[PDB]
Amino acid sequence: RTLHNLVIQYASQGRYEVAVPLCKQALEDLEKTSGHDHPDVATMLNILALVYRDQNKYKDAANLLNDALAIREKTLGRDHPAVAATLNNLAVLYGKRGKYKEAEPLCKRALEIREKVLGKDHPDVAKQLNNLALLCQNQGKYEEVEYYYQRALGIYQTKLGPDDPNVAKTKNNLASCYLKQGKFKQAETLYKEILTRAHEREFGSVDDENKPIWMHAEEREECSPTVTTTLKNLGALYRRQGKFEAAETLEEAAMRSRKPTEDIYLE
Amino acid sequence: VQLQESGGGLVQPGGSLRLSCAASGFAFSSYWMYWVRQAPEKGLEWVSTINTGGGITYYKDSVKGRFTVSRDNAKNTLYLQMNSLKPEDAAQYYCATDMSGTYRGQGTQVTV
Repeated sequence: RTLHNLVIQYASQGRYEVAVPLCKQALEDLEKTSGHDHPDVATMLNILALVYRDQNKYKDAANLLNDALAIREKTLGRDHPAVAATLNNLAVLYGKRGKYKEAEPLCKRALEIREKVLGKDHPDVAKQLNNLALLCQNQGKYEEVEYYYQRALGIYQTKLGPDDPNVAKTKNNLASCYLKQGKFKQAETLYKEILTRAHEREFGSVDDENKPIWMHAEEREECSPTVTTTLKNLGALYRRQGKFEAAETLEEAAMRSRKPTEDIYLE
Repeated sequence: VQLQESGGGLVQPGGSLRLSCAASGFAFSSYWMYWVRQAPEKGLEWVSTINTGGGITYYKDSVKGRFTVSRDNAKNTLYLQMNSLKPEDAAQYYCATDMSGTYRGQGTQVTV
């Protein structure tokens, strides 16, 4: 458990010099003790596979995750939460590589497992819905997409905080779906909603004193890492609309917040 | 978290009712709000969704064009205008912070 937390810790810092050998060594050490087909081998493989994915070693990552999937199916059951977790990792990997059709069943299997085990209103079920919706969106299957995103947003808002990062992540993902469809106004709304609860977290309820960056942007026109992107998004949208003084406002406010869409997958 | 439903009653097919949902114990204007229902021997069903503002509203296929979700963030109240009622709609109505009624109150009875 401690060994796993340390591997995760170096991987967070992107310090792959340390992360990989330790992992390769724990894998070697574990195989000697209990053989290859063991839950702990699958755990270290899963961690390593994700390090390879962050290094853009996609082929190697896919191999480890399948190997890890095979073991977990063998040692824990075909419908175990750990299996769902590994499928959600393959689906994310295929999706980020544009193999949406291949990812789609993996994501659906994980969802069926997660629902059965964790219950239909669990944040992990929501995480999954967001990935399914975004995977389907990239295939133009918009019919279910909006439903899944709202079901996931409902879960993340009730079960987690309204200031939880997943809430803003799911909102940007649904906004991207709206953008594909030409629903620019509906996306503009979600960007504004995200940027409002963000301001209200720093300097309370919006009145004539505490107005968010976008209200100032619209005024100029007339005359968290998940927030910096939303600022780049609404700035891009205002620019798309030909509202350049409002665009420059947010574009400058994005550069400040850092010190066109991005598909946020949840793992 | 407190959610209290009201606005139910008996009406004739094609009739109208307005559901109210008072809230306290949470930042209401920082939440999306959901309307759910439950017919006697049937399972709990999602009816409507509303954003933090009023800009984004969603409805179950069967209620579309007949129902309208609204909210008064200052009054901390959620509303559901139920016009042109059908007996399919006759159920128990609850307001929640998600589909499948999490944090739902005692609800309000709607008869057709």
